[PDB]
Amino acid sequence: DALASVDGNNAHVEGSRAEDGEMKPTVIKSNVTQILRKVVRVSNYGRGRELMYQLEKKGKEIKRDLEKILLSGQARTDVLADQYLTNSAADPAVAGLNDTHAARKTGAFQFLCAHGGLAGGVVDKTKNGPADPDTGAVTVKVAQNASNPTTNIGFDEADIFDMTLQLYTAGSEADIIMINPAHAKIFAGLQENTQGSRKRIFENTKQFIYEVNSITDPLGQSYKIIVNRWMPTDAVYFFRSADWTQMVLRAPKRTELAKKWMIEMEVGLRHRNPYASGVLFTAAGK
Amino acid sequence: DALASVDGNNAHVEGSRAEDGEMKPTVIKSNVTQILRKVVRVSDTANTTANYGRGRELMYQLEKKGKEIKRDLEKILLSGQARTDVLADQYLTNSAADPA
Amino acid sequence: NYGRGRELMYQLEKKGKEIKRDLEKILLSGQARTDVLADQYLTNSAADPAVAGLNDTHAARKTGAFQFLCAHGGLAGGVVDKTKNGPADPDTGAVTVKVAQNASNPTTNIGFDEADIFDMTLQLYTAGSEADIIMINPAHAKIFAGLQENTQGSRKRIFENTKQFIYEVNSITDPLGQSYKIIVNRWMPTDAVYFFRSADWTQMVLRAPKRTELAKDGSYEKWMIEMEVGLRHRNPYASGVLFTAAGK
Amino acid sequence: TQMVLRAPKRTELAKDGSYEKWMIEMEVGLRHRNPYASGVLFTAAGK
Amino acid sequence: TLFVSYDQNGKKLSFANWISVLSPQDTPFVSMTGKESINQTIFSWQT
Amino acid sequence: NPTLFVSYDQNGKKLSFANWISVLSPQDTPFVSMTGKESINQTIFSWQT
Repeated sequence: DALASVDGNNAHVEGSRAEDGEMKPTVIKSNVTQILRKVVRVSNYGRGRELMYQLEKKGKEIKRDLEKILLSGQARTDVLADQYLTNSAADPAVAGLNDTHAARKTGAFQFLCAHGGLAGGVVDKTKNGPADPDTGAVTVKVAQNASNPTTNIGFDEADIFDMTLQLYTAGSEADIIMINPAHAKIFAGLQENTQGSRKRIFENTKQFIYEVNSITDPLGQSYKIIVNRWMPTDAVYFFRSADWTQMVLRAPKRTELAKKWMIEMEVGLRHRNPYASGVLFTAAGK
Repeated sequence: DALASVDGNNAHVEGSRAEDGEMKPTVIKSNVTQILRKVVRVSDTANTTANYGRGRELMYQLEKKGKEIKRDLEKILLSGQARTDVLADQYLTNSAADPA
Repeated sequence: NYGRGRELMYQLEKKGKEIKRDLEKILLSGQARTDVLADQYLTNSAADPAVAGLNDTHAARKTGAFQFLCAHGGLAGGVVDKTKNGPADPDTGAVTVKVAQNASNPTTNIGFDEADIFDMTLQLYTAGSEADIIMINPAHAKIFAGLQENTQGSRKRIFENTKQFIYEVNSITDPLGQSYKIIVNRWMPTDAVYFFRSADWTQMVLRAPKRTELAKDGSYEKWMIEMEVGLRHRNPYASGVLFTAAGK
Repeated sequence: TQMVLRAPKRTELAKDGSYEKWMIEMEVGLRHRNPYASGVLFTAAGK
Repeated sequence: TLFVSYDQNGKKLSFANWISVLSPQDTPFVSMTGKESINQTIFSWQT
Repeated sequence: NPTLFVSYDQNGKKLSFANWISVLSPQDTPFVSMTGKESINQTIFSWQT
């Protein structure tokens, strides 16, 4: 959860007389894993053996679907919320009929990054996150493009630097930023302006490089930019290698049902700490 | 967990396997592991004084209390006790039982 | 346990980290000084007046920070007033603490104006401190960066087919030839900047961080950490600070 | 079988104005396997 | 500050399968004679 | 139970905890930790401005 606060003054008068300490131990967080099937059903110029072709095609499709889901705004929903164990009950009305099957839904990226709500099963894209007690930091904020009168849907010039400030205050150390190609034009034009304080130059150069792949906030935190087409257009992410890990239970297996071909991949999402990674929604306030 | 219910007839059909049973986390809860206690508050004049049969009263009472706690433990395991602690285990999906 | 190792060494390291953070915040903050000893016969006659004879409470014990005036203008009771311009040093005439206004900028953009830094540097030069370091909190470095952005066109950056973009500034050179470096600290009042000096201005510890403990009452695992550090400045009129524009 | 937590040990706690205190703090617990495995027979004159 | 490091308890252990068995394993014929298997579904003998 | 393997009623599970604790907290102390010490005995020192 966090370290203890500062509390400011800690003067004393030569005596402890404590109250069993204010430890307030950590909170226990969990996540669920889902299933992906992508069934194959077979019922001839060059393809020949279409089985392996369709199998590899479906494998690539399931990989794309995983890349699309893990970066979505889903929220884990299941009969169990915080008493996952319930070894006593654990859905007693399950054996004998075996038809009480519920749908395992895992936690997504925007859900674990210190969210501040969720529209039923999706993270709300118009509400900033709370503050961590260790140090005041809001790692999830609603973007406010103060350059246009709420007409253009784009990052402000100083809206990512605010995220860098918040992360530095919380101590995330992230250095990567994924972005949908529908927003790279913003960072591209950021190297220029209209006021006349930023402009390119070409000293007899046969090149027109129009691209940005590195940022350094005034705090001295570098940030490498990478583009990914499988992200939602109305969002941007602040990733980090170690802070995110991909938990897997059942590896992709080519097999068949009980006595066709199919795939089944059990996977879940894990995040070291919510206030480490950062998310930023792009819209106009209303 | 459960082992079996009945044996009865074993005749079967190629499709008489619809469904039977349900699922809920195990009902085995926990054991609380009660604790014992024996203390003395002998003074210094007492430990320094002498007497017949024994030496330092402190060690005498300490050994008596050790034997007494051993007897108490031996008796407790045989009496009728039931655990009702407020630290209900309740693992398994709502595990760690720390809402109180 | 399953993720925890022990409940004593873990908590002990926890409390050590916490005490270090507390010290870091207390030194660079408005921890007004509150003492009860109004000693009058000092200067080689060390004694405690008749008062404070048998009583053993001794509540008030603080130090540092303005109340520890540190060449400030004035404080309002038990809180430091971040609106009082410092006095004039009779040596040459120089105020090391002042409050610029937010009129040159909008009435909601709390911050500096890019001219207060050079004013503070000139005040230090007239005072003869030779400070060359800055300890500033976030939300103000963006000023150090965009000083060359909020202009009419005079100043400008350049990008010669370079894919990198940068708004980082960790050094400036005063027109007087005084080079200053910027260092970011997070335990500040998020409303002021400190033109402190180098290690020459050092602290001193009476009781180093050390552990103690009582034995037992019926049962417990008590421990203690009772460091007794204290702060010290040098010629308060040497270094200076600059609060931000809030209004009154 | 038993469930001794750490051990039965004797030790002294903080003293007082010429007192001397000692404690034992023995913590154990039982463990039966297959509750339907041990026999019990009460004695009653009637019901 | 305030390092206690006494509450890790990161056990994260799994189940151990301590169930009980009630399997009688006399096996008189399999132990004394060996193995014998008929082929058809019906078998007869003469008396 | 070799007939059908069911999952919701799985008793005696293993939580599969993680043997690590993210204790991220802002604590750098860039300069103030590298100033020095002038250990003293009393608590009423001065510097003779």
